[PDB]
Amino acid sequence: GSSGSSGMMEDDGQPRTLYVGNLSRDVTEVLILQLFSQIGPCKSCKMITEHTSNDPYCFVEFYEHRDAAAALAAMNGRKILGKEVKVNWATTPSSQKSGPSSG
Repeated sequence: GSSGSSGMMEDDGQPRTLYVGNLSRDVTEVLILQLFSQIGPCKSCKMITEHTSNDPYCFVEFYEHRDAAAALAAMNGRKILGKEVKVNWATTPSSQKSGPSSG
């Protein structure tokens, strides 16, 4: 019911996966884990280079949300190998409940 009141937040499942894009052809799975490791523990990293047209991309999963968020912002548009890498929250359709906002 569209109204103006204090928002609410329920416990569903904090995100622990981030999408890394704009990675240099020199960047590797081990390299990423090294930089991200400095911030927090990395559960697993999968570098995908299926798309050649555009720069490659890799996924970084952390043990906790605090680490993923910290590494995400720290790595978010960070300079690596002379190439700025973009890091954002890897969203998934898994979730059923959907309710965007309006601006």
